[PDB]
Amino acid sequence: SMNPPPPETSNPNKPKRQTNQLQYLLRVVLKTLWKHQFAWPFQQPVDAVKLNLPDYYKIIKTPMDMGTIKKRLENNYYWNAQECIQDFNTMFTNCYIYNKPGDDIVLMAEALEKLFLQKINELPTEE
Ligand SMILES: Cc1[nH]c(-c2cc(N)ccc2Cl)c2c1C(=O)CC=CC2
Repeated sequence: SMNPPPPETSNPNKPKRQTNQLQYLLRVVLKTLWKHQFAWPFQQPVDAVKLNLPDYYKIIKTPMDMGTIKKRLENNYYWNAQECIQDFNTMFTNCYIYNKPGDDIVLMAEALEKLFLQKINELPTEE
């Protein structure tokens, strides 16, 4: 029923790069999803204590959220864009795994994911 420590957003021994694809993931994908009307449940880790969801982290073992993604992009945490894409996809998957189908929270995840796929469809060419 307690909250776990959040996902790591800084690892100085982890090699990093500043690429046009990673810049796109911040300037376009993260910003588009962040300003969305349905973004707010995904802007920070699930607070299982205040939400009284004691089984959330019993079930969700790779928690992920756009607050964590944002910090990772700002801290230049990633080596490539696929890592960051995987974080987004894990956050959507967590929501679909934990919640019942037809829940409003699932509809919010779906709306954000639709936009996500639209932006990733036009990921720029490297270099
Ligand atoms: C992704 C998510 N965000 C949130 C959420 C997270 C914070 N921190 C605040 C308010 C909400 Cl709705 C939830 C969820 C769930 O999946 C579980 C159902 C409701 C809680």
